[PDB]
Amino acid sequence: DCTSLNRLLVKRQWAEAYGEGTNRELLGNRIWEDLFANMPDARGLFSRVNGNDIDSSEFQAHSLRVLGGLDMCVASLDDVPVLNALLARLNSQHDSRGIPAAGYPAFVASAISAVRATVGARSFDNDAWNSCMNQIVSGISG
Amino acid sequence: DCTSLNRLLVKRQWAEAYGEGTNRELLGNRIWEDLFANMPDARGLFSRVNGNDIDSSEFQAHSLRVLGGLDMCVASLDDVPVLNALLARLNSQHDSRGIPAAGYPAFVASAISAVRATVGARSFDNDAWNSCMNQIVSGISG
Amino acid sequence: SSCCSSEDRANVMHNWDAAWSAAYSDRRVALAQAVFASLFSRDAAAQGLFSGVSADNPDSADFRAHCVRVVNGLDVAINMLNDPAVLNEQLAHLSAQHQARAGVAAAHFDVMAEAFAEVMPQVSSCFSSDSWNRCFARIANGISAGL
Amino acid sequence: SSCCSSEDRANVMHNWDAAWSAAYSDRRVALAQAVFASLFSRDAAAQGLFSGVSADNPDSADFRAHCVRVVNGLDVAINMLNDPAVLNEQLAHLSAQHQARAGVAAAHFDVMAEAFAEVMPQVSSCFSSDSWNRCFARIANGISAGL
Amino acid sequence: VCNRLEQILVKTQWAQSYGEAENRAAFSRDLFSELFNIQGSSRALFSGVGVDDMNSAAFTAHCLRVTGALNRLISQLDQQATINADLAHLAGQHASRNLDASNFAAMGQAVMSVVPTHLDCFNQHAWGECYERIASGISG
Amino acid sequence: VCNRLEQILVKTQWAQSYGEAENRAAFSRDLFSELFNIQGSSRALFSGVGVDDMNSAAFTAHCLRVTGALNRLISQLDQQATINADLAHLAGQHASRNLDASNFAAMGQAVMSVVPTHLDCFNQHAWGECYERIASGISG
Amino acid sequence: VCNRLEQILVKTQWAQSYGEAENRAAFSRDLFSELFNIQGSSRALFSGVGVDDMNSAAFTAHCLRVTGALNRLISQLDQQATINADLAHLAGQHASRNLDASNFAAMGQAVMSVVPTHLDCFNQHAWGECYERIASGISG
Amino acid sequence: ECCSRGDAEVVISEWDQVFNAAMAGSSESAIGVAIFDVFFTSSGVSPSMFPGGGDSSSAEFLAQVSRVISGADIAINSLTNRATCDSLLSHLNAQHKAISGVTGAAVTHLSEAISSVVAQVLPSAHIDAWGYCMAYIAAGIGAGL
Amino acid sequence: ECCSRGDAEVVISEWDQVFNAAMAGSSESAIGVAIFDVFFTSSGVSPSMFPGGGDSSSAEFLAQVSRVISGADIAINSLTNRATCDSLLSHLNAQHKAISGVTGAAVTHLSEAISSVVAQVLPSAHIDAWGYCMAYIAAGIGAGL
Amino acid sequence: ECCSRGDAEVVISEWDQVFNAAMAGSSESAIGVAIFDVFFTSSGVSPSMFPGGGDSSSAEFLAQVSRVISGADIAINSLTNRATCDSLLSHLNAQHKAISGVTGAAVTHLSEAISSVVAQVLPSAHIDAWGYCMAYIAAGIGAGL
Ligand code: HEM
Ligand code: HEM
Ligand code: HEM
Ligand code: HEM
Ligand code: HEM
Ligand code: HEM
Ligand code: HEM
Ligand code: HEM
Ligand code: HEM
Ligand code: HEM
Ligand SMILES: [Ca+2]
Ligand SMILES: [Ca+2]
Ligand SMILES: [Ca+2]
Repeated sequence: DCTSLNRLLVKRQWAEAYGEGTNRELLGNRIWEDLFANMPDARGLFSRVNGNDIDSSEFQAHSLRVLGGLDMCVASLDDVPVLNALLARLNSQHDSRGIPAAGYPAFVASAISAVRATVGARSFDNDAWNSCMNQIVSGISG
Repeated sequence: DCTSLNRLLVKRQWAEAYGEGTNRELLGNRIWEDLFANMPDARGLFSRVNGNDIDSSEFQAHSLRVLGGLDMCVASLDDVPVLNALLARLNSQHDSRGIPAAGYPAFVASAISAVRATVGARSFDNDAWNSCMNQIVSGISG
Repeated sequence: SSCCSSEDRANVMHNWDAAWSAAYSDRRVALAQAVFASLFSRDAAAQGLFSGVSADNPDSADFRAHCVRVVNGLDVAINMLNDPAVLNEQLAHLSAQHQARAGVAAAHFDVMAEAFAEVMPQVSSCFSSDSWNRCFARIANGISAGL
Repeated sequence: SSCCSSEDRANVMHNWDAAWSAAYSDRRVALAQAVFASLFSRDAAAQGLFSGVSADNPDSADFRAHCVRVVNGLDVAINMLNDPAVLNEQLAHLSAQHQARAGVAAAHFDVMAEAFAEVMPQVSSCFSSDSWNRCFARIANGISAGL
Repeated sequence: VCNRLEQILVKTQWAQSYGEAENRAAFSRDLFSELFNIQGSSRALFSGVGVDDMNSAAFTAHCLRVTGALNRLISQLDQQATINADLAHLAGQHASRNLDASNFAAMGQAVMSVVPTHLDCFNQHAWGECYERIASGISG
Repeated sequence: VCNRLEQILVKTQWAQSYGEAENRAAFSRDLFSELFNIQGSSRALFSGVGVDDMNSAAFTAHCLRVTGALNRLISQLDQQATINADLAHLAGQHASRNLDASNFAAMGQAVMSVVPTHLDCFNQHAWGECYERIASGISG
Repeated sequence: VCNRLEQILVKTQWAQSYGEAENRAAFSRDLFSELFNIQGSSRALFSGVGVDDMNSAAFTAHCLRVTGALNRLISQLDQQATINADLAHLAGQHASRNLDASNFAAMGQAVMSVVPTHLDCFNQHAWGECYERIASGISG
Repeated sequence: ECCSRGDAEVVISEWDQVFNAAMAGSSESAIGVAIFDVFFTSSGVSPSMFPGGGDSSSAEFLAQVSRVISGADIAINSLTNRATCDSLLSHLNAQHKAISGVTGAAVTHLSEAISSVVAQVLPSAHIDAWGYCMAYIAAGIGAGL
Repeated sequence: ECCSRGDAEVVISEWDQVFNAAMAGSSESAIGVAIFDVFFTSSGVSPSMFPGGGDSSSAEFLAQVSRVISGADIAINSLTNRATCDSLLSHLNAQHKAISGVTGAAVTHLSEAISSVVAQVLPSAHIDAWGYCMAYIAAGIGAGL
Repeated sequence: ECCSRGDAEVVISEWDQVFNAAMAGSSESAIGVAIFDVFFTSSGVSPSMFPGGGDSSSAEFLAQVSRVISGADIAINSLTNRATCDSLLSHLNAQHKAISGVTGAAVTHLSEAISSVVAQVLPSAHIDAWGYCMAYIAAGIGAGL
């Protein structure tokens, strides 16, 4: 359950990890290296944004789009009506792309792993992060 | 294609990553940990230079030999006649060792990954590095 | 032609990050709502372009999420001003998303620019209007290019 | 017996790295070519040992690549002077590769030493001849050991 | 009064001044120092909280309660029904003290004399509007 | 308005803020920056002095003339007949520009947004009184 | 003249002196300063590039073109056919100016007075050889 | 000592970590409601005695929650000066003495609810320092109750 | 160059030394009257053309004196940025072109009156830097006059 | 402003990154030929008008390429002092006015060819700063053409 207190911790640690400017690209890099290492068949879904070269401008812009999508949701975790409307649009933006359902739990793991590495394991709460990330991908996957 | 401009970038970033003295050993370490993690059956090819202990003097000297071989080639990328002659000797030095052809694309990936980690992902160009590394292993493998 | 300079970008990113609520959407909704109110006041027809997100009810979840998306779009672009190679890809993306929207024209981005130029001085401490106008142009011209 | 000392190694590595072209082979070919010319001038017979790499045509690709290999061999060894456990393995390797070469004898490394001692003062700024002679011995003795 | 955008500037600049202060006790004391300097008649209203020694624990405590009150109000400026309830509570804690409008205008000037000296950016008008919002809720 | 004691605080704090500023050009520009941020309609009044680029020499010059005007007035605040003459001169340089009272209130808020951010001590009321003294002399 | 090894020292020491200079404009100006100090008759040859004020943009520009010329030549010292072509181009840009050998010897002394003062290591002879290579290409 | 200077500085530091520049001024309400939820369970006290009856949808209670967090913020931020802190505690003690049914144990239960919620939102929290410094606060607020 | 950056910095420094924290805001009037006295002598210009007729007892002239010192303060304090300074000089040039009987020589005479009075009140003044930087100011104000 | 001091410093920094201690003095030729290749495509200008006819095997063109890169190096390294830079641009402008068939558009095409090749060899390059500072250079070299 992504509880009131879960949301607070996910909000605070997301804000610290996301950060400013090019440092957002650092976060994004951890995610996709981990994701494509674990699920290298997912890389082909990103052919239009040059998923074979994650350091390219095309993929870096996509990477930063995802992080912003994620930032919208974290920022809206306390406002479920706005949250649902954001996930609905995110859901349109992912449907009929042949995205395997296993890509989502795997993305969640890569994202949580990147955040943990940015803010520090000792400060970290896997339960709160898993509960709130699942509420987000449950709205997107489908 | 390892173009004129590709060669320039590979030259410049190789020079920055290779460096001096024991710091070359750092680069070499990234490569073989990654290579032997992905292809742990390749480790047996290095029995004579103690591939089971990559931190030993025997393997460290071999590691530094490879990096120098690589440095010769990067330095000669603009001089194809000299490049071919270097790859020919490198080719003699690898034949009839039972080296699987998959060891080469895997080595290229480990090497490019180590270089990227030394010079920084944001400065990096995977296309240029893959094109020029392939011209090098195409001369060795066989 | 006046350019959004290196120093122009630092001012904008400073004004933006300092008025930014990193963890909560209330503030960025409030910023977008005053922006759209301004935009619709200058161009009463523009509002019809946003029927798909319930523009006639600015306090609805449906429109407040469109608010979050626009502000997010701007925040991402603003934060890419130090990596303009990346910024170009992102504006070409925003461009296509706005080409798919019947009625949206480059003229609307000028009204949008006036709406931000009116609202930012009211949320941003020590707001540099010149740096903003030039880097907002840099961003908005990239989105409105082709339409 | 005079030793290639910690301070001797720093001087050599400084002179070497400062005359080194990190990205291009032209310079290290030029260094090796003047070295071999010197070597062959002191020992006209030595040249016959390099028939396998077209020594009679010093401007050929075939010989210019042998030049890159020798210089590379030296650069690797010089750079290992701060990890002499590693250096020992590498010289024992160079040793065996030169044992497989009919005609090569330890006396040739003395002529080679004279050839570098003549050429380095012409490529290297502030060249420390004493530090070089002692650490070149340290390296060359390890290659010529056993032959 | 104190619209949704004016709240942003006030919340931010309250944070960069009060929320970044090295010594919240000194900051709170400076505020009542000014108020007294601005309106010497105001000082005797605080005979219950040891105003005679402004460095007393009793008076530092009062100063902290008030800047704490200021802080909890500025943070709920966007939550109209919460702050109205909280303002009405504060009004009831001041009603018996026979305060007048000059007292609240003096407090506001104290507020806006102290706050900008701990900032690089200050929006006078935004602050006047939102101080009026609070004072009007407290004065009744 | 602006009595003899209020003049002391204003003169001092003008000196410690404006008179100690590292970059008088930036300080003067910040003041008109605020004014525009406070009242966007004010900006077009300055089309004659290159307002379109606030970092132009033409516009920096204007900003310096005004803060220079502010400085020469604050220094003669105690010399009632001198400043009245000087204020009447400034009034004649503004009369043709069809300014209204909102323009002068905006300038005052700009003045009192910028000045305290360069101080440790600020007396709001003293400044309001003495800005009114100047604006009233200039507006007519 | 200027063999393959001498080129290495010159290229390196050009880089550590000219290529590491904080102020390439000053460096280039110092060079013509020396030349004039070494041969006062040389100065009037530069009446076309504002030599009268050595800190003029016009004269700093000339100085930058020349040290830029020096830089592009030293970098192509190993590419014999390229530099010969480039030297012949430079010779044609100097032929009309009726220069003599004392002018080129003075420039060389200027070159070798300025360059070592920005180094820890200097090879005089290597530099004399390779300056002669350039001057001989330019003088004809 | 019990809640030493080093204890206090950690509690203030971590309280401020919870209420950093991102979370300050937007998260107090969700924190305080969570604290009360924890408190109603452990104390068995009736929400009906509170303004708005404990109704986290009631503006009267949200403001009541706002005061409680603030008073905690104030007391905590004064932990480094114990003379000032004792006075703030005594004021709070007097305010609750005027209230029917506030017991010393319920006060302890509320102070501990603050620590436990802080630990839930800040897993690195030094729960011993919090235990020591909240018990000092709870003894001051609930003295003679 | 004529009134270099180092020249300007000295003039600004010494102008500020004259108008230090003690003297700023009380001595401008006595300075400016002294400057005009020096100026009327060297220029032969009529005090009657000035507001209050040059009467240092006249409030109209004291304010006129106040403007002149201020405009000098402004021009001087902008000596380090010559683009900004040229604009200020051009504004002053336009204002005096609107005035019957202002000559280039009288302008030079007034700029030099400022240097000489500064030297009288600040004996260490670098009269060469002042000479250079006041002539640059006088050429801007009196251009085409 | 267009190509501000901060813009210029980045362009100089990245130009120097391309021509670092390893690459300076060996890579100018391959860079310049790449720039011309890009330029011949975008401009449609004839290689025949250039020395050696655009033949990257021709020593006459390689030296021509060497001059062009140098002149760019010089102009770029002078971006921080715009008075000096304007003079260098004017000299280059005069040199190309003496040349039949150099147009303002072709000049823009060559300046942009430099940015794009720099970005190809330095992926982190700040292509906006380059765009601004190369257009300032192109306007100076191609003024009145
Ligand atoms: C929290 C989870 C995720 C978020 C917030 C997210 C966010 C986004 C956003 C904002 C876009 C841009 C939409 C547009 O403008 O077209 C996008 C595109 C896309 N995402 Fe996701 N994403 C998530 C998970 C995933 C996963 C798990 C996959 C596949 C493994 C995926 C695959 C894609 C693809 C294929 C696209 C379209 C790429 C293109 O533009 O060509 N996403 N995503
Ligand atoms: C760019 C690619 C490579 C370069 C530059 C390189 C370089 C070298 C060099 C210089 C040596 C020393 C030769 C000698 O003196 O005997 C060597 C030996 C060797 N390399 Fe490679 N190598 C490369 C790729 C690979 C790969 C992909 C493999 C296997 C996965 C491999 C396996 C070996 C083996 C088995 C030896 C002999 C080890 C021994 O001395 O016992 N190499 N290599
Ligand atoms: C800097 C300026 C702007 C930014 C950053 C921006 C950003 C965005 C974003 C992120 C979306 C969602 C795209 C999607 O999900 O397909 C969007 C949608 C849209 N935008 Fe903008 N926008 C800007 C200016 C404008 C202007 C000036 C107009 C018209 C006056 C406009 C009209 C629309 C419309 C009609 C939609 C689709 C509405 C809907 O989803 O139902 N945009 N914009
Ligand atoms: C510090 C001194 C030297 C170093 C670092 C060095 C290095 C090398 C290297 C790396 C090779 C290639 C080995 C292979 O690929 O099998 C080589 C080959 C060879 N070396 Fe040396 N060498 C040195 C001294 C000498 C001397 C003094 C001689 C004889 C005068 C010599 C004779 C040869 C010959 C004949 C070959 C094989 C030629 C060929 O490949 O056809 N070396 N050396
Ligand atoms: C408008 C902003 C104000 C705020 C936020 C504020 C806040 C407070 C607070 C928190 C208390 C302590 C209540 C308690 O917990 O017991 C208090 C008490 C008091 N306030 Fe204010 N106050 C304000 C304005 C004023 C003004 C304008 C005056 C008078 C000039 C004033 C006079 C008093 C007095 C006399 C007390 C009682 C002191 C005692 O206990 O003896 N307050 N105020
Ligand atoms: C109350 C304080 C003010 C002072 C001390 C002041 C001072 C000045 C000064 C020194 C000048 C230059 C006169 C000259 O030498 O030519 C000027 C011009 C001007 N002022 Fe003010 N001013 C004040 C208020 C205002 C206000 C409130 C506004 C409008 C919002 C305003 C609008 C203007 C305009 C439009 C000009 C003419 C610019 C031009 O030349 O085109 N001023 N002021
Ligand atoms: C040997 C090294 C020299 C180099 C690399 C060199 C380089 C240059 C360069 C690049 C130019 C500018 C051409 C252009 O783009 O318009 C130039 C012009 C000139 N050089 Fe040299 N030069 C050298 C020696 C000399 C000497 C020895 C003198 C006289 C003492 C001299 C006198 C001149 C003159 C008079 C001009 C023409 C200035 C004008 O435009 O009025 N140069 N030189
Ligand atoms: C650490 C422990 C506690 C803290 C920090 C705390 C803090 C506060 C504060 C700051 C106020 C507002 C006082 C005012 O301005 O009038 C308050 C009021 C109140 N508290 Fe507490 N409190 C604590 C424990 C308790 C407990 C344990 C109870 C119940 C058993 C309780 C019941 C109340 C009630 C009923 C009010 C008055 C509401 C009203 O009449 O407006 N408190 N408390
Ligand atoms: C360094 C030289 C000078 C400086 C810095 C200077 C400065 C000034 C300034 C700041 C003003 C006020 C402009 C305004 O606000 O309207 C002014 C006005 C005036 N100046 Fe000058 N001035 C200089 C030289 C002269 C000279 C040489 C004369 C006479 C020959 C002169 C005659 C006047 C007169 C008559 C006025 C106008 C008084 C009025 O109509 O209100 N000035 N000057
Ligand atoms: C950014 C733009 C450009 C730069 C930096 C540049 C730079 C240069 C330089 C430094 C020279 C050598 C001048 C000398 O020493 O005589 C030169 C010559 C020349 N340039 Fe350009 N140029 C540019 C654009 C162009 C364009 C667009 C064209 C053709 C349409 C062109 C055609 C030529 C030709 C034909 C010469 C003369 C070759 C000769 O007669 O020796 N340039 N340029
Ligand atoms: Ca301050
Ligand atoms: Ca300050
Ligand atoms: Ca020196």
